[PDB]
Amino acid sequence: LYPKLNQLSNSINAAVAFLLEARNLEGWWQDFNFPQAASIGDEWVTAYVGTMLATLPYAHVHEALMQAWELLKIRDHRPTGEWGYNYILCGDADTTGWALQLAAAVGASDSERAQQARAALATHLQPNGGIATFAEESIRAYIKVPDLANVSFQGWCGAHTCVSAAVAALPEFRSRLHDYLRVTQTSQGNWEGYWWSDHEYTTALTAEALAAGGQAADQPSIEQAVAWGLKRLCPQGFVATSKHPNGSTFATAWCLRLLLLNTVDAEVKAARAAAIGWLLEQQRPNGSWVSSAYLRIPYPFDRNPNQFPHWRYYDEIEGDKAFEGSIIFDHNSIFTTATVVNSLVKAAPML
Ligand SMILES: CC(C)=CCC/C(C)=C/CC/C(C)=C/CC/C(C)=C/Cc1cc(C(=O)O)cc(O)c1O
Repeated sequence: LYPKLNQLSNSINAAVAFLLEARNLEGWWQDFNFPQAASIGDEWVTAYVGTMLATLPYAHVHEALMQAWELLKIRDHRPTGEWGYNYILCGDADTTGWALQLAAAVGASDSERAQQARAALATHLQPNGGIATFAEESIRAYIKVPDLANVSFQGWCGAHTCVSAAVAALPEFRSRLHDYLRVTQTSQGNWEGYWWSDHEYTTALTAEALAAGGQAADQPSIEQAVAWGLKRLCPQGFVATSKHPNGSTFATAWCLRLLLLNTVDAEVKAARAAAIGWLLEQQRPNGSWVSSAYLRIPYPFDRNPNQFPHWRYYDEIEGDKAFEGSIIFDHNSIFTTATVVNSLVKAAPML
């Protein structure tokens, strides 16, 4: 089926063109907004989008990633050597983790800044063997809200499965985070993230990290995650959520990445074909995909955001509004598009 492969090419090329044109003056990828507060993310989004595009074999994409890495090196204002949501935010383990994946793609894992950043990641390792997003002193020093002045930050500064999964993509950390990632798997075979509504994100990344480890003992856990991924994907080739009952592009893209970890099962191959089919049909004329990268802001004290039923979408809230207990999305559609195009490139050869 050469027409379906040619459409994947045309779809991927349209998405890459959108992403390259979507960069700002300096050349940053920007997405998400905390209006009249944390403002727009760059360091994080650029680190993620750069890592997503690393799978492309194009020379002009690699040039964009080398510029992305140069822009990150210039962000050297934090004494830890970490990267944050944007300039004004303190360093976090997730951003730093994604920046180190981009570093590896541009052959800069051995660089001074990469070594300093990897060293800083080690401080975020918790007793239970997981990675915490924030150090309490850093995030408290930034936050200047009266309501959250002397509240607990053990939610934001506790070990997170979503961040631990992403950081475990780094070979230096995969072995240390292994045991934490194994015990945090649910009976249904999936994982649950802290900052993300869609479990497919954390499930795909954890399974990929375990797969990269190459340990036979982890294969049953991977196969149980794939089986869960197959249940989540409906016959029409999309992941249905409460928000998007006719399919989330973000969740489906990550589910498609999860299903690449089984390459023998005929039913899994058929599901991937269905997922590619739907994603191709959903792509907008400008090459982007409709924003569905839902980032939630738990209360600083909340360790269990998956047990928080009061989630509201920040932009739909009538009246004066706080970010705590609210969900924000990628308004530029750069985070979503980067996720989808990455999944389509990795999935194309397994048709
Ligand atoms: C971990 C990840 C998925 C990506 C790595 C990048 C991260 C850290 C993504 C998470 C989302 C968060 C919380 C990012 C920091 C920004 C912030 C502390 C937002 C809340 C807030 C701010 C302010 C304020 O700016 O003053 C006032 C608030 O009331 C308020 O809730």
